[PDB]
Amino acid sequence: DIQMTQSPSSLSASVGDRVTITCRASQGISNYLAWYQQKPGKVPKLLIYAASTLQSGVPSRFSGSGSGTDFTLTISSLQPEDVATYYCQKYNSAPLTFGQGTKVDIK
Amino acid sequence: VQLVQSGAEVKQPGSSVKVSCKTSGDIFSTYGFNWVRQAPGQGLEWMGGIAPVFDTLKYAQRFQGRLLITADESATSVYMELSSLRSDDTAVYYCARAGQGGVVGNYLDYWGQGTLVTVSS
Amino acid sequence: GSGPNTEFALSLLRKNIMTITTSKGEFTGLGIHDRVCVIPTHAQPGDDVLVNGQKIRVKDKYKLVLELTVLTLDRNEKFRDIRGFISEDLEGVDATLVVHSNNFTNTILEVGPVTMARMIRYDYATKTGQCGGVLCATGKIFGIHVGGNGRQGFSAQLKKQYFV
Repeated sequence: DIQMTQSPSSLSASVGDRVTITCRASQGISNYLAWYQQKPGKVPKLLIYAASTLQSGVPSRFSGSGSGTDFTLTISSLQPEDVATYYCQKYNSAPLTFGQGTKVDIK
Repeated sequence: VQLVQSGAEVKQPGSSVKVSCKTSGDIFSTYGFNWVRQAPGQGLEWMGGIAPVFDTLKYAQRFQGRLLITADESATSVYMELSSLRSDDTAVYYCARAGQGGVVGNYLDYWGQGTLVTVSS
Repeated sequence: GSGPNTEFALSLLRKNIMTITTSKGEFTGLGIHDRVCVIPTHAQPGDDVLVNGQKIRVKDKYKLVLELTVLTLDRNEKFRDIRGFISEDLEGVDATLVVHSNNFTNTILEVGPVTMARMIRYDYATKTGQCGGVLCATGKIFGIHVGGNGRQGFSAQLKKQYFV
């Protein structure tokens, strides 16, 4: 099938750190990419769609970029409430494949 | 926006499970809905989706042939039924709304609370 | 060429967009709900129309309160209720025009951003034979294509008030 791969798969950073997560699609998906945040024990939550559009209510320290095959989610200043697993997902067409997820922790 | 799913289930290998997802009725008749699952400690896995207003159905190849997704307007609910359960099907099953309306294939802006299905063996 | 816009257009083609043939030729028509559908007034429907080639009696016809005519058809099938998608939020929107008539069957044209000018205007060199095409985006139906000037196309705006 198709591959959505994220890098890194997990990381530990400090409060206030800039954090960058990438997503690669094996095929071009233009900008049909969404980013989700799943806090421990919570349901996933939409952070970004159309690759770079913030869902309403999401803090401005989250940003997305990219088009085609290479995408980036940035957290400009890592906050304690940001500990979570972050997933990308394509929706150019079915299947609506999720990346494997990137676990973000704080030392 | 509210998506209320049915409660936890315990099943034996080889049987089937049906999970329901209830919404308001305005939302049922305009939006699409997707089933996404998550095994313990693992990632999110897309299973399929339905847009009742257009009878749009989409199934992931991995579940094709043993997954049935349906809708009932009187109950304003959508459903997933997974058959030939194996222990690797132990997972939390999520109902999620596709954004904007009229489509299955879109970003997922609202999620139900999830339903744990435990397959023993 | 993909994305939710395409899926929305394809589902509309599957359930609500037809070819309506009158004595003036083939037009794209949009089923709204029940047995109500919409065509350009220029099509001048009589007492019978062809709906995708089937002869169907027109139970009722009337112009709206703008080049659009509403038909109630004597038909078995009901239309999927798409009234919830009728929208006037079109700015910042890359729209598609969905046509199903003449040589343009199952045709999804990406017409770009759309604005009011009053009709909806979109910058795409329209050909003849596309009248009635449904101007839409994901979850949004904006209007019915009723003409052009050779470099832009124009759509009559649809409103929820037109259908009780």
